[PDB]
Amino acid sequence: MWENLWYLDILINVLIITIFGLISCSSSATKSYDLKGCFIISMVGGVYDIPSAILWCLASLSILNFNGFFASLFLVFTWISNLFAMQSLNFLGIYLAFEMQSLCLLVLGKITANENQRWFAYRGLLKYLVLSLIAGSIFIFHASSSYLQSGVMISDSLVTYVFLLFKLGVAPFHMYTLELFSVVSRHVAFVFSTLPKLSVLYLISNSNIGSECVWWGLISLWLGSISQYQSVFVRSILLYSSVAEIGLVLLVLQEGFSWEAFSWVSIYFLSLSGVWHANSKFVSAISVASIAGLPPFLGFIGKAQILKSLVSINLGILIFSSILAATISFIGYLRLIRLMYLVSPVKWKNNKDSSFINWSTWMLTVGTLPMVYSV
Amino acid sequence: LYNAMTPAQRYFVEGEHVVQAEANRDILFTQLDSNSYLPVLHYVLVGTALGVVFLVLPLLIVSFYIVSIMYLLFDIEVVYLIPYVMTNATEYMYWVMQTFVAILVGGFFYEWRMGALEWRE
Amino acid sequence: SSLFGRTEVDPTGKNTNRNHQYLYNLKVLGHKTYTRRDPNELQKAQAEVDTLSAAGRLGPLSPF
Amino acid sequence: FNNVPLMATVGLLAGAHEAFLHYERTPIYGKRTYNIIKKLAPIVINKTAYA
Amino acid sequence: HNDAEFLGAVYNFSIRSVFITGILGAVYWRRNLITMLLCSEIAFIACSVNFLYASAYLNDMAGMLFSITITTISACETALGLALCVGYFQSRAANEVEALNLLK
Amino acid sequence: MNLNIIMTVLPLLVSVAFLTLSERAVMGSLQRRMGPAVSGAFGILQPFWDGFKLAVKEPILPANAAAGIFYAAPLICICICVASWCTLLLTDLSIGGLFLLLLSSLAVYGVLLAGYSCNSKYAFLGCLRSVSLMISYELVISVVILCVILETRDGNGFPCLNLTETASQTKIILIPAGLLFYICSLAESKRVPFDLPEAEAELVAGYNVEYSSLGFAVFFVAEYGNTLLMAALINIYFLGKLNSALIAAIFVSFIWVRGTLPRYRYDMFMQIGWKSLLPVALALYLAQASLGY
Amino acid sequence: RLEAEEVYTARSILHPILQAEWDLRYLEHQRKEREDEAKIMKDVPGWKVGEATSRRRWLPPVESFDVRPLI
Amino acid sequence: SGFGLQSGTARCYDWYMDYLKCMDESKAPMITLRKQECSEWLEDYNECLHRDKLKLRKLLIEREKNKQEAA
Amino acid sequence: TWPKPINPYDVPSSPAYHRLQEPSYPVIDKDPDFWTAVSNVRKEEWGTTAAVAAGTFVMGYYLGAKGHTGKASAYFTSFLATKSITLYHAYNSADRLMGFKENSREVVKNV
Amino acid sequence: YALPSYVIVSAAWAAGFWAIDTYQIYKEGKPSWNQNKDQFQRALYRRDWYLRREQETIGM
Amino acid sequence: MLLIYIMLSNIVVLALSVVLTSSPFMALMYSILLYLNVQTILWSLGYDFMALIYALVYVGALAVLFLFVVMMVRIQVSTLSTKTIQSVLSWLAIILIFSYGDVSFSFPCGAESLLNFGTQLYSSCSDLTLLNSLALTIALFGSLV
Amino acid sequence: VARVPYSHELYAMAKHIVFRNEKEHNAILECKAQHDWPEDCKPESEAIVRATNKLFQDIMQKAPEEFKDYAKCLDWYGLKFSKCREKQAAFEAAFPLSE
Ligand SMILES: CCCCCCCCCCCCCCCCCC(=O)OC[C@H](COP(=O)([O-])OCC(O)COP(=O)([O-])OC[C@@H](COC(=O)CCCCCCCCCCCCCCCCC)OC(=O)CCCCCCCCCCCCCCCCC)OC(=O)CCCCCCCCCCCCCCCCC
Ligand SMILES: CCCCCCCCCCCCCCCCCC(=O)O[C@@H](COC(=O)CCCCCCCCCCCCCCC)COP(=O)(O)OCC[N+](C)(C)C
Ligand SMILES: CCCCCCCCCCCCCCCCCC(=O)O[C@@H](COC(=O)CCCCCCCCCCCCCCC)COP(=O)(O)OCC[N+](C)(C)C
Ligand SMILES: CCCCCCCCCCCCCCCCCC(=O)O[C@@H](COC(=O)CCCCCCCCCCCCCCC)COP(=O)(O)OCC[N+](C)(C)C
Ligand SMILES: CCCCCCCCCCCCCCCCCCCC(=O)O[C@H](COC(=O)CCCCCCCCCCCCCC)COP(=O)(O)OCCN
Repeated sequence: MWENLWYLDILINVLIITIFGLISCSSSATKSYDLKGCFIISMVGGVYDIPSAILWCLASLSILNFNGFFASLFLVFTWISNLFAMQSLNFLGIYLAFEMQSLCLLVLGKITANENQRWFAYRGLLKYLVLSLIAGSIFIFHASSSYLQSGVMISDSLVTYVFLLFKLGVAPFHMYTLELFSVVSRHVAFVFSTLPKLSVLYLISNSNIGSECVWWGLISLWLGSISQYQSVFVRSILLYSSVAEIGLVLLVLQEGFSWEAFSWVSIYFLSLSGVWHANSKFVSAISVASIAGLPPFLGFIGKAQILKSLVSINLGILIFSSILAATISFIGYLRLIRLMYLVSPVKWKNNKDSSFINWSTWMLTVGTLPMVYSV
Repeated sequence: LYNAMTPAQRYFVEGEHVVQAEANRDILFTQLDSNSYLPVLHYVLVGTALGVVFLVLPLLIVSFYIVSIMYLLFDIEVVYLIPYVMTNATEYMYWVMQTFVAILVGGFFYEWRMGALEWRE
Repeated sequence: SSLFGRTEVDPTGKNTNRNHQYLYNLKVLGHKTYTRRDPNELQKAQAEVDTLSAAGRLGPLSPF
Repeated sequence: FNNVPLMATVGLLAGAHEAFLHYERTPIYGKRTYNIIKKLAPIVINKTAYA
Repeated sequence: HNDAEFLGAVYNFSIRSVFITGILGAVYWRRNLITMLLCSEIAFIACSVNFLYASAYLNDMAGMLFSITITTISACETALGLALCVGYFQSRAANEVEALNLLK
Repeated sequence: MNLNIIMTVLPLLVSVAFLTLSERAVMGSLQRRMGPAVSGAFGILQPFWDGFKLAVKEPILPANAAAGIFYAAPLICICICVASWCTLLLTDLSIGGLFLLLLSSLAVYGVLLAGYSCNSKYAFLGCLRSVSLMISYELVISVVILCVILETRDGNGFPCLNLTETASQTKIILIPAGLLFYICSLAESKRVPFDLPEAEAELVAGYNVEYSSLGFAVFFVAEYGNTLLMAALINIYFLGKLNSALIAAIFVSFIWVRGTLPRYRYDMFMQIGWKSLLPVALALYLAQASLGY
Repeated sequence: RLEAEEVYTARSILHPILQAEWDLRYLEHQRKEREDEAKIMKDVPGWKVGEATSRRRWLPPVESFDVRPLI
Repeated sequence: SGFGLQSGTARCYDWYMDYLKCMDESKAPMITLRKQECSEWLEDYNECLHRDKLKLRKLLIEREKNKQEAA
Repeated sequence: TWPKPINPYDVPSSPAYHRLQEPSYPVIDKDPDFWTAVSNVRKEEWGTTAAVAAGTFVMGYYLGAKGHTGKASAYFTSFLATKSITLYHAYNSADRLMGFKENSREVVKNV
Repeated sequence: YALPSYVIVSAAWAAGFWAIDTYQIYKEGKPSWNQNKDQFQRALYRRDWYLRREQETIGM
Repeated sequence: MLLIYIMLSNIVVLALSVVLTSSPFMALMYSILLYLNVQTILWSLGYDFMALIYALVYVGALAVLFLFVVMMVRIQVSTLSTKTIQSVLSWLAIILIFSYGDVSFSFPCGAESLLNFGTQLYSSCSDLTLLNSLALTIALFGSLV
Repeated sequence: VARVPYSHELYAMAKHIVFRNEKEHNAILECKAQHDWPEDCKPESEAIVRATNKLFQDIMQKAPEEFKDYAKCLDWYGLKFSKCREKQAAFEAAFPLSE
């Protein structure tokens, strides 16, 4: 009964915070800092390893910028889904955790849209939903055929690999990210383009869910880079950058380089935080540079880990593609830098809510030298 | 009428008497058709025919959406509770059920607190 | 559990890597293993049953 | 003959792409005098053959 | 010669047809959003039936638990999607005609 | 088939007709009137006159409505009532009462389809109100049934919901849950306290009012049949073995409560079912669960 | 609880006898089947009657008398 | 899972557990190698699940019986 | 085959989560209760519990004051953190009693 | 008067209940046809049916 | 055997009817009949409670939700009939292609028991029951706002 | 062909079997637990089948009416022991168990 207590504590904690927030709901404290702190303390009870500690760090940072009890509760639900995804041992754990996370995305997207923004937000949420239903239905149908043929539910199968490919958003399963994340709030797009990835990478690495095929990462790298170069809108540039990078990361993760993907996801989170939560031109420039991979910033270390892993596998086509695609991506990032300081006078809203943004910019600048041992 | 098709299903009984007896049998609950839903479908057909006969005889001569969603989710919660009542529960099965009920009562409390249960809207 | 599980390190070092699924099935469900009876024992026992039946001590194979 | 299946598949994917783009634009609500398949089949066939 | 082999083949054909009709039916014959979600439900039901069939074939409870999971998740997904559809329809501008029919 | 179906359907038809006669006989007695005496002398034949006359009336061709759904609604109700009674009296289904619960959730379709036939903006709200009442008090009925299954075990000790086994023993512990089952049964039959219709239906807001022939006949007959089924369920679950006298007495009780209680507004009854009946039924469930086996 | 324990005891007593008579009936039927199979396969060369499908464990018949479709 | 429908365990749980035990005994440094060593146990589990060999045997017997009957 | 008889009252059941490990150390208690585990918690762990409780009271008050509900937040946060740390300490002590983890002090203190 | 209508309902349902009870007890052969049966009881009834048919075949 | 075959074959006609019909209200009615046919298929595999579950959750509750939405959003979709002979045969061809030559397995019959299902759901498999409850809570909270 | 008495009969003689036939019951249980194959357990199956049939025959002579009456009562009440207490007590008195 003692092993069960560890899991039970999380539920008890979430329920009591939920009912406390409901009972103590008032206009005087719309930003429930106390509940945010209780949720952060609660999520420390699920840290068991280093990946769980990274999941906690990212969830806490995401929770800081959500406003209101409701949004923070749905982030805790996302965290619970992510924690269970890492521990999934068969098809049922994978399906259950990922579909719960999809539900939390649908709610978070819906509750962060203004009345004037409902026409486009609800359309993008509906398109995301229908595509998610296609993915889940094909997954469960194939899983049923596999369970019937083999008699057992084994997470080492092509069915799970293709499903996790959809979840990562590589090859041709990246369009939901483009459609949904363009029409949603900047914070929601940022937290759901980084945090979910860690769980999928952990599942792939731990459950041996790798394929010999390199076509999907090669496709994601080239499509993402070319689409980033041809995209007029800045949201699309940022969205396609993640497609390209996660394609390369997928290629690296299939070959067993788990440590490098777990370090990359953390650096990418810190790099994306300042560009997405744009308030200052300088913070945004340092973020764009880190995503680009410029050497003085922590982004260089993250890209270096992936490139270093690529040279070990000794696949020439991947290295050539990587160099050319990286150059094409660099042109898009230069476009972003040009738009801020070299095109026209820029005036932005004074949204002075830089919770972890200053810390992230500092961590990007300063972190390169401490983490130099990795590369 | 489902019919056994293998010797093992027929309790390794040989002959063709058994096959004929099985095929021409009547639905009896204390024989080979126990817990059978075939009578229910015979009842559905009889009821439909009776209605069709009556129907044809003369011819010759936002709150609602909310209640629907809450109903569906509470109904699934009750569907989960149905297996528990169908077992002789132990102390640990009781506490799992209590956690489930606590989660349901929390969702109910949220509905009450937020004014969904009131039907003024 | 059946669907979820986490891994921790052993400080003592006695416990080692084995299939988690096998260990779980052994602990929760258990493995039933059966042998095959050697022919000589079976032949003697069957002959004994037949001998008793011929003597008439044993009852009928079918009641009616 | 062993290696052409790849080229044929790529040609079929390209032709299906272009045919879909043409089909999507055509309006369901308005009745069309012409047969859509007769318009679309050359696209796919020609692309596959050339590839 | 074997009824069960014939019945198994018939079941496999039927279930596969129902799955493809659900997944590709509403998109093929362009329909409203409400029909797309109904066909998605049909597909999920087909998969859950396949799991129940497998559980009966292998005398195992895993399919029955996956199937209850499908029932729960599918209903939650439908409820959320229908809420989104209503919200989308209430915000439609006068010019927009078939707002629900995206595939037009 | 079996000869039993005849022995079930025919008594249901006779009984429903006299249920209709009883409704007015009791209401007259309460209001110092007398049972109808111009139809005949004994008064036994009074319902047959109404049914036979309703047959004679000239059919009206359907207007601005789909023909299929219009025909379907009577067939659906006449099917549910038959299946219910024949699964209540002629089956051994281990979870038979759960099947009855499923058959009671399908009664919502007939009302909804009738509302759809009107295709009126007001009628859309009126049907939504009726279905809201049925689903809201069906949830409470489901929780009450859960309470019924904790106390119902068979001789072999296997938990189940066989109507014969629940009927075999009478448990006074369940009586607190029988009161809720009785209030919900009143709600599901749209009796006076929960009779939102009548006030809304004075004007043609929408309801089965549209039919005026064999279609209207089956609906009213089904209404009484469902009320009698609820009375049978109250007898079988909370009052022991099936007794014809008890079923009739419970129906009479329904009529009495109807007469003595005013109707409720839409918000009031729904607020009763969600914030009053449901917490009570959940407390009774948790209490029975905690008592143990 | 006491009636249930009585019924369980009785059933646990009857189960060995019912399984023993089922096993014996199975054995006579399988013998008859193998006799017919050998008769049919006399012409075919390189055919061994009574070959073991499973090397070690006994394979029970998938279909059983107890489980009959509800409909 | 591994649990049975009525009670006990699945119809072919023991065969799978046999194969898992064989893999546990093996000392091969990779899972692929161990599966190669324990392939015969997997063939037994697959055989119990689908009875493919018994179906083939029955098909051959039926076909030969038909040939004899026609002659 | 024949269906095995099932006793409804005694149907085999197990908890969801199982620790797959043989006890390295002696088993003081095979199945410790909550109170037994709580009674075996070390003094240092109780000190950690009290330090956490005080720190979370101060942090709760600080965060609550921005929303005009300092006292309520302080008490809730204290209770929540104390409860979680206490459950963690009890889980560790139960594992020590079961012999999974080092129990030198535990065996000596309660023979 | 409520009593005559009530009596007719009571008597009609009593007659129906008696008719179904007797009919079933005549065909099924026992008053316990409706009682709940578990897997073991269902298998026992099935075995009894097949054994009776075997006995009939053996006798003739 | 005929009844099982008829139900299995019918499920295809009831699925084709949903997509072909142009009325959203009528499509739900065909889906309801499909759900009932699925309940009857489940009865042939030996499941009673599971088949009850499908009808309760889908027919009893989900269909009501679909009708509520359809009434609120009512649109004029009787524009034109586009069911040309060419389109239907192409659809039936796509269906036949996808649903052909897959691995088939002998039809099984398996008696189910609630005692075992309840025991497993609330003991060995308690992790699933609570995550499902959390999913329902997530849906409740998100749908109501 | 191995056959044993009908359900009602087996229930009526169930208490007697464990007192009188202990040897065969234990043997069959042990062999069945040890060996899966039905041929391996054929002697013990034959033994317990013959023993049960012999018990049925000696009960049929010693207490013909009492057994028949109990078996009919059990069959009438759907194999429920509780409802037949009087007949069971009479049959047990007429034919004592454990010799
Ligand atoms: C103080 C001592 C700390 C020193 C060491 C820490 C270990 C002891 C933990 C002590 C706690 C200190 C926390 C520090 C580390 C956190 C780890 C941890 O805690 O668990 C690990 C530890 C055992 O796991 P393990 O040591 O990792 O080894 C397991 C295996 O080896 C398998 O695990 P593995 O993954 O480590 O395997 C080895 C791995 C090798 O892995 C490594 O080498 C790891 C490298 C370390 C990087 C550190 C950064 C990680 C970010 C997380 C930050 C920590 C957040 C703290 C969260 C917990 C807070 C307590 O090899 C791999 O290839 C796997 C890939 C690993 C990921 C790749 C690493 C890259 C990370 C990203 C870096 C990228 C840079 C980004 C920015 C950098 C800028 C400078 O677990 C525990 O001891 C128990 C957990 C208890 C935690 C909370 C419970 C206490 C409170 C209970 C109730 C709570 C409610 C009340 C609240 C009370 C307050 C209000
Ligand atoms: C070895 C470390 C390197 C590896 C990196 C990963 C490890 C992380 C180590 C350091 C983490 C530091 C994280 C920095 C977060 C920055 C602090 C912060 O975000 O404060 C917010 C907090 O905002 C909130 O929402 C407060 C809610 C909760 C407050 C804190 C919760 C505390 C819970 C307990 C945490 C203790 C951990 C528990 C046990 C580990 C205040 O900002 P705002 O007021 O919203 O806007 C600022 C406006 N302007 C700057 C422009 C003036
Ligand atoms: C130095 C050791 C002892 C310090 C005394 C504190 C002991 C009290 C017990 C703990 C209570 C909480 C500790 C206070 C820290 C934060 C409290 C706070 O938020 O300060 C102000 C407002 O927020 C701030 O000003 C920020 C202050 C940040 C902390 C500055 C204090 C630094 C030391 C205090 C805590 C040190 C350790 C506490 C004991 C370990 C609160 O505003 P009100 O809710 O309106 O209460 C004021 C009461 N009244 C107006 C009615 C007279
Ligand atoms: C993130 C997780 C999501 C999924 C989590 C799945 C894992 C959690 C599953 C468990 C849910 C809770 C079930 C109880 C958990 C631990 C078991 C337990 O403590 O019950 C005790 C029962 O032991 C007790 O101590 C009885 C008193 C329990 C009092 C309360 C403790 C459990 C509280 C559960 C919280 C639910 C209450 C309401 C929720 C707010 C152990 O059972 P037994 O040992 O079989 O019974 C005792 C018999 N004997 C000791 C003699 C062998
Ligand atoms: C208190 C003891 C302490 C122990 C705790 C136990 C708690 C009680 C549990 C016992 C279970 C039995 C409960 C009986 C059902 C009554 C439900 C609760 C009573 C109640 O809340 O009153 C009204 C509900 O009754 C209604 O008004 C429903 C409508 C009634 C119309 C039909 C009535 C039929 C006749 C009554 C049934 C008799 C059966 C046979 C004739 C709500 O109304 P409210 O608004 O005032 O409450 C809201 C005030 N915030």
